[PDB]
Amino acid sequence: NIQGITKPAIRRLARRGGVKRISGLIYEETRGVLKVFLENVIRDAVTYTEHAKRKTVTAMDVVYALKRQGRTLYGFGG
Amino acid sequence: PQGEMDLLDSTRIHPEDYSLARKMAADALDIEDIDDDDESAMRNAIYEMVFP
Amino acid sequence: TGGVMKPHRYRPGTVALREIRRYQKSTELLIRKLPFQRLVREIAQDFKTDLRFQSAAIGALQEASEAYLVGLFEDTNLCAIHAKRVTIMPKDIQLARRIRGERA
Amino acid sequence: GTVALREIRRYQKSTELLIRKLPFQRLVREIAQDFKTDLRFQSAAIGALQEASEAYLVGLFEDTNLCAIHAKRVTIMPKDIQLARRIRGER
Amino acid sequence: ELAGNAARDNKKTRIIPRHLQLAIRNDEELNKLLGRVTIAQGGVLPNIQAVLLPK
Amino acid sequence: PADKTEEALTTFKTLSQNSYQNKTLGNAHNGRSTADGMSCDCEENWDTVSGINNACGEYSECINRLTSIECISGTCSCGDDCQNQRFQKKQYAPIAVFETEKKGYGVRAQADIRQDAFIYEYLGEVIDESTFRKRKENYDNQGLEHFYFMMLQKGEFIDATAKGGLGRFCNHSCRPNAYVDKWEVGNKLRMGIFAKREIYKGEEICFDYNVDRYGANPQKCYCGEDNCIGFLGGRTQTDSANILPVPIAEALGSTNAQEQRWVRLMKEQNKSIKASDYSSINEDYVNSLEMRPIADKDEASKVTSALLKTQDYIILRKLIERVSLTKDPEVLKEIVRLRGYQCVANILTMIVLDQEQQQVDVESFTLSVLDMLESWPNSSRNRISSSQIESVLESVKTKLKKIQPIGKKINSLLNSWSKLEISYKIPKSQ
Ligand SMILES: Nc1ncnc2c1ncn2[C@@H]1O[C@H](CSCC[C@H](N)C(=O)O)[C@@H](O)[C@H]1O
Ligand SMILES: [Zn+2]
Ligand SMILES: [Zn+2]
Ligand SMILES: [Zn+2]
Repeated sequence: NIQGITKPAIRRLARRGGVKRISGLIYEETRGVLKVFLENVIRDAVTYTEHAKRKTVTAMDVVYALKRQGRTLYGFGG
Repeated sequence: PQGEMDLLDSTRIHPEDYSLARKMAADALDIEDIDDDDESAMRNAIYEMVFP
Repeated sequence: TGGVMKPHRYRPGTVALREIRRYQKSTELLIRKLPFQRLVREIAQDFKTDLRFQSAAIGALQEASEAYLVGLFEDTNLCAIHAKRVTIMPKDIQLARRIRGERA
Repeated sequence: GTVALREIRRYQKSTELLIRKLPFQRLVREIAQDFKTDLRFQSAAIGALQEASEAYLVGLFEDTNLCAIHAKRVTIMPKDIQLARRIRGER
Repeated sequence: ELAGNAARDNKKTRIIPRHLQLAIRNDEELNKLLGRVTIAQGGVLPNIQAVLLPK
Repeated sequence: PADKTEEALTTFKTLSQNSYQNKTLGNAHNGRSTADGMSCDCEENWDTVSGINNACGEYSECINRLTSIECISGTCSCGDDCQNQRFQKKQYAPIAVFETEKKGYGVRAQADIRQDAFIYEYLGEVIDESTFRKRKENYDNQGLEHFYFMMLQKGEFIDATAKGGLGRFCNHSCRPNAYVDKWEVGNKLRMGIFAKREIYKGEEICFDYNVDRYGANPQKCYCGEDNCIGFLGGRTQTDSANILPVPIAEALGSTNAQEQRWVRLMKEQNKSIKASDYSSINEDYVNSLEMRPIADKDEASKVTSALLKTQDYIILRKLIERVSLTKDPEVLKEIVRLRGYQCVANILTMIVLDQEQQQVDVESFTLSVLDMLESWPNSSRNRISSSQIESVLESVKTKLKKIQPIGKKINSLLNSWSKLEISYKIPKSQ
């Protein structure tokens, strides 16, 4: 379901960054880099959860993993 | 059709008659580019005859 | 003679600059919630199943992913502007990731 | 053009420091003077500063070369310097 | 303080994350300190390049 | 020509502003009130001598001006009376009305007008689609020979029949000097008329209508422009749609672009190309066509259909040349499955047995058609047996026995084909 990140949505995301024109081949590249980033953060959150002896990933594990990667997130109980 | 598994392994035909069964299947489908020594085309023909 | 005169179309970029201002003024999530949730579940399935994902965890993941993508597109826009182009290409994405250190 | 590649081949195989020692020492002392006076300096601290500054400048020149290559040029320009610094996050 | 002021230019009595993001990113030293943090529901400052505009 | 400004004005109820059938129609963003109205960051530039706020000028960097949005006083940082309030301040260009030779009343510039300058706001009643249909039917019953409707947006039109402004008198030009544009003023939408170029005094002001007839009959255009299409209509074209039938054209490798290019290069430059009819083949187009090798089986099927359909010598020559360029074995196997030999037999017969051409050119054709027959992969005379093309080859080597290269090539071809067989092939019940 990587195709679920649809073309208008990624167009909107590029548009927030101030981009005027979009190449036709860029969408697969953005899907790939988003997959890589999500893979890394999800992996770290999952092993945090496995160390915590839990079966449900909470928001704290996600914020912890992100802050450990230098991508500190405010607003979710950090 | 070129895979490790074989269609005729689910039948009573002995492995010594597999090329005989594939020649029957290829000749039944009116193929004419077929040559006896080409096992790949035989396997394709029998695969398309049994699982079109 | 009951025909209608048409208003024609806008120039390429005018509606682009409009929607640039509109999306830079507003703050809602731009990725649909359910496909993102399915994607997160698909990625998480590969390590260990039966893993429940709180709604707040999915929301935090979505916010972080949107922030990362917006920052990457800002850097890629700087790269494209530097090369005297207005269209971003995958080579600018790869270069931005290279200089950022994300790609080895 | 040939000697440019010769210089690249010679310097990329060598490991000694390329910044001259005494001007760099005077530069470090001149910068440190305006934070506190009568400051002493260990020699190893000056050597550590020299090594770190050389490594940082080498990395910056490599990223700048990538930026110059991007714009279909072979000569690096100051706009490449501030592009690399801006993307890397320095202000 | 800076967030309340930024809300005050927007004629609002509610401080929202948008005003906090505006207050953080519009001040040089605060942006330097909070460089590597992402404010949830904060958005992005309006910035359009000069040569990006048509002629 | 004598001025007709007051006479034109008396024909309708003059409006200073657009009227609305209801408050919902004509609203910007489909009525979604953008409470955060787009405020330009321009600083107010007051000239102390004239007391005029020069902000948001033509050469200023006002974002709203670039995006075709007007500043609203009390909401923008530019302050009141900025230079981007052209619609609201109603600062129209000076214009006059004069009687034309065939178009009736028309608008002319009373002064020299700069490029991109706002000329005049198109005025009328804002109406819905049903009201538009009712008014259109009533006017068609009245026999009115003039358009007075413009599309503000989807489902929302502006009528200039009974009430409006001078802009309703602007006439269509196929090479116009002015153009209509859509702008946003506050939470509303306006339609303005702007100068496309530099216009001098006395010149008529015209814009492209781009008429959506909605099934109405065409009306002839008497604008006098050299590039006139002759009729009022949002669309127009020439013979650049088809010269040959689609499967036959695509068989030759030609597409919509290649069929466009030939007609655009000659018909627009005073050389005759007939009306669309595939009963007569234009040999010059087929000769001038570009040829590329075939690597798609559907294109091979189209080639086989063209062989079965087209009787022209030149089309068959160029298809055979394209086959000569073609060297993909799978496409050739597909042609064999389609029995290309059967078609090539008739192609031979029509040219070298029936004689509609010259012996030298037919000899060149035969040398150009024996080569791929020699080159194609063959494994069994069962392929040939579906065509018996060997019989045709014997007949043509016997007829052109004096041309010994053709005879020797057909000798080599039949020698190669005669080596074939089918090893052992199991007989089938009959
Ligand atoms: N170039 C042209 N030649 C002939 N008729 C034209 C024309 N341009 C516009 N018209 C006619 O003018 C109509 C638009 S209303 C224009 C004003 C009106 N014809 C008048 O003189 O009072 C169109 O429906 C069309 O029928
Ligand atoms: Zn302005
Ligand atoms: Zn203004
Ligand atoms: Zn015309």
